[PDB]
Amino acid sequence: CSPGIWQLDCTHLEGKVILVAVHVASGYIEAEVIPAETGQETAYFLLKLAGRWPVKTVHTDNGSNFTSTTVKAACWWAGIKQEFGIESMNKELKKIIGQVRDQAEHLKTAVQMAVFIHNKKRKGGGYSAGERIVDIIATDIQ
Amino acid sequence: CSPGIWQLDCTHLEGKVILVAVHVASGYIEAEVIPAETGQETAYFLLKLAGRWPVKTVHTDNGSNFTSTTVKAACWWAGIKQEFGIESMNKELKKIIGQVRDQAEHLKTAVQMAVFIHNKKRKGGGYSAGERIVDIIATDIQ
Ligand SMILES: Cc1nc2ccccc2c(-c2ccc3c(c2)CCCO3)c1[C@H](OC(C)(C)C)C(=O)O
Ligand SMILES: Cc1nc2ccccc2c(-c2ccc3c(c2)CCCO3)c1[C@H](OC(C)(C)C)C(=O)O
Repeated sequence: CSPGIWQLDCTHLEGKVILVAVHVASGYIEAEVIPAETGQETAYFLLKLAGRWPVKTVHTDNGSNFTSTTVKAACWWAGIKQEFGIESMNKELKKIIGQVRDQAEHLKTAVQMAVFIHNKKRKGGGYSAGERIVDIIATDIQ
Repeated sequence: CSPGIWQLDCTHLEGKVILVAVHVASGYIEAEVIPAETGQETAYFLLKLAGRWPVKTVHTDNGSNFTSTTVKAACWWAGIKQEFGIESMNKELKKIIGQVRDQAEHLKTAVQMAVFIHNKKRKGGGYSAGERIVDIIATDIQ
């Protein structure tokens, strides 16, 4: 799968909104709890994501997520295109969030604990998602 | 320089607070505009950072940044130690922020544009910071 492809969705938990990005090739995730499910929050999240990784295309399971002018501006500026030509991790990450939830006060804190647990887990049968993304991208540079 | 070492500081711009993390070995940056210069914001930022990269030690130019129990809890949970045994990028990133500032409404938007510009720049004399971090970490896995 192309190293430049990401998937972005929002899930809902405890009346809050979790924006989840998945690097499709590796299974690596990054997430944030956002104060509203809005184009502006999506646009801002995409700018951060694009500054870190070489983001070429983004897919989502809710196409209307990407109609706002604010999202279109962020994909224009960062040189991102929509991927139409294509988990849920939102289940497995939700599973981890449930497992750690009582260990933190704020949902956002549990989310980041779950991201960390997910990305560091050896998928032995055996590198972790965090190891795979770095390998996939580094290899693609060369 | 060790691949696990990061530097974290806050700068101030327009009465807001910018938390800046630098991966010392590569020059890669990540940043966020935070609503207050507080231990809780620092702790939360460290949890996100640690879920993405293999963070072993963190340095800062203001040691009192790391005294709060909330920061100590985040370094405990994520397995991070303080680096005492050690730019400013906060100048060069501030320079880029100034260069793009009028192109965005919100300071936070300009910050992320400046992060993106910084990380993608070929340092030809020639890989970018974003390319170096991924190479440094991938190589260290192997
Ligand atoms: C509100 C809060 N108050 C505290 C008071 C004293 C000590 C720790 C905390 C923590 C905390 C910090 C790191 C951490 C975990 C919890 C749980 C394990 C991972 O590391 C939080 C957390 O909130 C912030 C992260 C925003 C500070 C939380 O939601 O519980
Ligand atoms: C508030 C705001 N309103 C808009 C209305 C219409 C079109 C775009 C925007 C943008 C925007 C989006 C992406 C982007 C840039 C600006 C500037 C170039 C990089 O990409 C913003 C920005 O704010 C958010 C990012 C939170 C939406 C901003 O601060 O200007």
